[PDB]
Amino acid sequence: IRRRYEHFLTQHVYGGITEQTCDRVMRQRRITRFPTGNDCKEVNTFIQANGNHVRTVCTGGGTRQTDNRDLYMSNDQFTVITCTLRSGERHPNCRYRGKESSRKIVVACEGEWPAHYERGVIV
Ligand SMILES: [Cl-]
Ligand SMILES: [Cl-]
Repeated sequence: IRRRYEHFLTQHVYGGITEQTCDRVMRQRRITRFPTGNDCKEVNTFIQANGNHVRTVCTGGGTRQTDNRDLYMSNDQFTVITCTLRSGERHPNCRYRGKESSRKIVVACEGEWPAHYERGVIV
């Protein structure tokens, strides 16, 4: 729960993300394909915002789907950067291309806490 929130922050929340800096952050945060081991995650999206800001999607700043009652779509647009694996199979060799877009974000909320990045939608 608190560990699920912290996992979500690690995987999906980085205010300093750019299209050209996927590789450093994916490596440093050790973001992987599976819950254990060393494998490069194929696709990973960072929301370009702070954690407390992203949390608000679960406490009034989002719309239940629903669809799936655990999923909330943000009312505001967020900038996201999607990092897609270009080469490498294991850290420290994971190389990504990054792509910025502006989207409403859809997060799974476990009560007041974001737990999963479901997707980002446009308009
Ligand atoms: Cl993702
Ligand atoms: Cl490798």
